[PDB]
Amino acid sequence: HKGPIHSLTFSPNGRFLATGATDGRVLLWDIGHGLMVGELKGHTDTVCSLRFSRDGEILASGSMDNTVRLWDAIKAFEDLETATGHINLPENSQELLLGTYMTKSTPVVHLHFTRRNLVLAAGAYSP
Amino acid sequence: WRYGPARLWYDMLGVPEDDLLADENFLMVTQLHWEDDIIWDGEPWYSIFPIDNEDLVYGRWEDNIIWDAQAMPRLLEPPVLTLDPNDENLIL
Amino acid sequence: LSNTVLPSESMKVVAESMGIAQIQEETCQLLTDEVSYRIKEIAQDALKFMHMGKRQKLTTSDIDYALKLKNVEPLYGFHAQEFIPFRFASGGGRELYFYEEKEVDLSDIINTPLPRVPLDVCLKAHWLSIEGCQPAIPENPPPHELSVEQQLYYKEITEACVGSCEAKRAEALQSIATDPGLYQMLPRFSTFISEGVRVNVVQNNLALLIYLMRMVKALMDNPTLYLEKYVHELIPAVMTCIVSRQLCLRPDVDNHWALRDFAARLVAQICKHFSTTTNNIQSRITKTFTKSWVDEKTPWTTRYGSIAGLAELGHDVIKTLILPRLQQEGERIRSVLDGPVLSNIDRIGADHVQSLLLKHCAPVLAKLRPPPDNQDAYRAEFGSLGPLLCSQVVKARAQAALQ
Amino acid sequence: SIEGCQPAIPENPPRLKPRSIHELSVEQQLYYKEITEACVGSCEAKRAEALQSIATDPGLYQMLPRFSTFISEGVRVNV
Amino acid sequence: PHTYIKTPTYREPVSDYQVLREKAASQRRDVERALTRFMAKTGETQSLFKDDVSTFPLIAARPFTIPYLTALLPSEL
Repeated sequence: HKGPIHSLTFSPNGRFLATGATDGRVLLWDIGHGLMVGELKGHTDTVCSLRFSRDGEILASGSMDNTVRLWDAIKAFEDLETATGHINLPENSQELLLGTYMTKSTPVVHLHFTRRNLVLAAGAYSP
Repeated sequence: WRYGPARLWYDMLGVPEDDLLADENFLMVTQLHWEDDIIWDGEPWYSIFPIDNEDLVYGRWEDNIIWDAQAMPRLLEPPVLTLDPNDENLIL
Repeated sequence: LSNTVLPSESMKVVAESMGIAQIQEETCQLLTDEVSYRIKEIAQDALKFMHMGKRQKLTTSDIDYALKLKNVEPLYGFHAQEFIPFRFASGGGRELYFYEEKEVDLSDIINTPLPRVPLDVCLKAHWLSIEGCQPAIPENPPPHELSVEQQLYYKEITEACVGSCEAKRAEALQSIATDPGLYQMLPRFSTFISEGVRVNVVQNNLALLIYLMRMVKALMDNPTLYLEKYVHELIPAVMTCIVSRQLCLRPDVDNHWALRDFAARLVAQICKHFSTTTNNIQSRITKTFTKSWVDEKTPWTTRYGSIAGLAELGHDVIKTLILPRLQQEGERIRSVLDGPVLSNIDRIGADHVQSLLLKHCAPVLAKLRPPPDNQDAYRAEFGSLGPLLCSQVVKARAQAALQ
Repeated sequence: SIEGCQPAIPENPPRLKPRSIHELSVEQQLYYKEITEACVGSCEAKRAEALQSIATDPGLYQMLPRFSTFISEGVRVNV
Repeated sequence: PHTYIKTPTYREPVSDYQVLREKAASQRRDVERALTRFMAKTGETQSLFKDDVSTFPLIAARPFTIPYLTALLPSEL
């Protein structure tokens, strides 16, 4: 990262881990081999909320940019099973991003998936 | 000027602003047939103004034209209109 | 870029509030790299209450939570609604800034109008996205100068020649050609045309260039307006339509060839009506065409444009410009009759150049040769120009019979 | 030299903006008017000098378009 | 004088209020006539006389959905 990490989440199968910092960036890591397997660079302000899905389908990320973006937790994680230390990451944040979902002047402090994959949030509406 | 003349092109652009080579061959006498020129009583008004337009006389218009589209000395530019008064008999 | 600290001359001023008369410059440097070090440690720890308590504003209760964290005594009186005022004092050599605090009678704070009572925190639920895009509920985000008469006339006439339909275009060109008072709108039309022909380099639109050349041809037919003062703008636009190389978006199927001979006829008219010996329009147009034609490395499209303009100028021009370089036809037929490279575009342009050359050089051969012309084609280059000349003599005989 | 300038006698070798100034001078324009009004031959001595003046003025270039146009236009409306 | 004389004079401007009023009036009348004939020819047209499009063409009356907005509102302000 290039800023203080303010959000963390685990993928529900246990293989992965996603962080977020004040630079407005979500970095996906692999726990089994400590390599950054992705980089999600859509946001603008501090990503203060991160949550995967309930089965691991999508990744949701709310920030102080007043957005709730839904990424793809399948297209970025197709290394499931190197001896080099690198994975040769391209830039692919148009085939990973799915929605933008601006909110009315309110940051997204919390993100939550129910037992049915239904996103909840938490506002603190500040005009 | 974005709202000035040629605005439609600016709107489409989306710009954010606002020995045969010798002159003797090209001499008028060589290219002009005198008998055709004579009226011979058969049925003027050129350069009536004492000063001919300076822009045509001293302007390097040939340089503005680009022979090759692929290679251009100057890349596409806003080219904002000068809006400088010209001609005579203008109301203002 | 560098480590920024408070100025060393700000510590001499502070040391005289204390009573210290003379403080040396190595002591002042020792003071200001410590106090600017402790400012950066409370600037960055106030930012940890601005981020963890999600605020993005850095209120003054963030610094007071960080001074409480560094054990240092709090700063009293910075939660009231104030701002940043400063008052300059000029003086007789001592320049400074101060506060200029004000007073208020005590009974005018006991009898102030009270603000309204605050509300308690409550919750509100609303849909942000319903299986797709956001709903349109109000909790979401919402999603010298031309007179007006001639400004409207300029707008309608220019937007009629952009290509929505052909009939409005024909009526707009018949307006431009046949109205009496279109002066005071001639510089706008010249600017529009020249910039629109320039905008062909970003988008190689053949159709809009044909429309702009028909706009110039309509501007020339107006008897009332005199284009002498604005011809220096319209000459290089028509020249750009003649001698540029990519006039097409799909080079193979677009007939850039017609915008070539149409603009060549246009420039022959523009140097018939306006060439004066003070102007030197025609000599300067022939010189550009000539040094574009005689010079090698030029593409077949721009050579086609050069030959087309030179051959529309007249008969004596093709006598003294085209006819010396008739041997160049052999260099052309090098790449036409002969060559495995067949599926390139250098064949359609070459035999277009050939057809234009022999069509225009057939009456020139009919003017300066014998009437028989038995093996003039064999004497000619490739023996084809001579066949065209025989056809031209036959056509002239037919015209004489018609007369 | 006349106060620094060499004369051209035959004993010598060689949005509001201001209006344009004619390259031809008002002495030159008055000279053109006098020479053309003398060359229409009201008086013969006037013609003959004006003809000699045309025949040996060194600075008669840069006035020559207006003389050629006056000749050409004249013959066509004079036939 | 021709030997060494140069008169850098300006150009006599037009201060005739009569001909300036005439020029501005006739140019305004001609541009509004050209505009109205162009707009009557490229749209629906009416006519005071039977089959009269060349001489006196009228732009046809179109109804507005909200007519007070085009009536009462000022356009130059």
